[PDB]
Formats: sequence, C-alpha cells, structure tokens
Amino acid sequence: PLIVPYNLPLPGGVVPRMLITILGTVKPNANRIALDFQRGNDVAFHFNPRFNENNRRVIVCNTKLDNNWGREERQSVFPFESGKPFKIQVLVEPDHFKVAVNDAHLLQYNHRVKKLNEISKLGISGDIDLTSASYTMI
Ligand SMILES: Cc1ccc(S[C@@H]2O[C@H](CO)[C@H](O)[C@H](n3cc(-c4c(F)c(F)c(O)c(F)c4F)nn3)[C@H]2O)cc1
Repeated sequence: PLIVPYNLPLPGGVVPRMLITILGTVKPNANRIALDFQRGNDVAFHFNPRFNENNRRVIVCNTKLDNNWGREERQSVFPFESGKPFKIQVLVEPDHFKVAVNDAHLLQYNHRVKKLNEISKLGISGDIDLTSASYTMI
C-alpha cells in the first residue's frame, strides 16, 4: 500500500497499447477520486469520480489547458463503491483513452492533447487507499 496523493512518472509520455493499472480501495464515505494525466501543467485527461454531486454519483472527465478547464464529459455509470477494492485500467489507443473498471468497459475519452509523448506524469488523488500503480504494453 501507498499513500495518496501519488505521482506516477510516465517517462517519454504515453503511446498506443500502453495499459496503466491503478489498484486501490475506496475509503468509507469517500467523496471523490481523481486521476490526472499531465503534460507539464496541462491536464490531458482528468478522470474524476464524484460520490456526491447534487446527491448522485457521476464520473466527470475533462482537460485543463493553460490552467482553464474545458468542456466536461459525464458518465453516470458508476462502478465504484465506498469501502470496496477497485481496479482502474486506462488503455491508451490512437485516438482515445479507454477506461475499464473491475474488468468492465466504462468510457472512452478522445485525445484533446495531441502530444502523447509529452504526457509524462499521472497524479492519483482522493479518498482511497492506493495499492499499486503501474503500466505495461499489451
Ligand atoms: C466553470 C467551472 C466551474 C466549476 C468547475 S468544478 C472543477 O471541475 C473540474 C472538471 O471539469 C475538476 O474536477 C476540478 N478539480 C477537482 C480537483 C480535485 C482535487 F483538487 C483534489 F485534491 C482531489 O483529491 C480530487 F479528487 C479532485 F478532483 N481539482 N480540480 C473541479 O474544481 C469547473 C468549471
């Protein structure tokens, strides 16, 4: 187990067929989780499960460019549960990130930041116990 926030380096950025796996357990009474794939200060892909946004659960996805958030993409399908272990898998594809949670497909997010080879850090934050963060090619 590791303590969050945690920064996972992605040396040389990301590339298609790179699979990033984040394992952890959601705390009881969690409010939020955040994964931030960063190109310097820009956030290419922000993946933000919110456990209570207006009394519902939603996943918010976005990009931050020059410190400004863009247009959000929201997913109501919500595979996380307070107190339960999870696996987030982010598969880099040519035109999008593909996310699966607990071995079930969840969402795709098209690349807004084009320079994949400069998306060189993944930040992991929020109401979790972090078990592991790693990557491999498939
Ligand atoms: C016009 C406008 C008005 C309001 C908003 S709200 C905004 O929405 C964004 C996604 O579009 C991001 O989610 C932002 N955000 C969340 C975290 C964060 C964090 F700082 C942590 F320390 C965590 O542990 C954690 F899990 C987090 F999520 N940082 N920035 C959010 O402030 C947008 C536009």
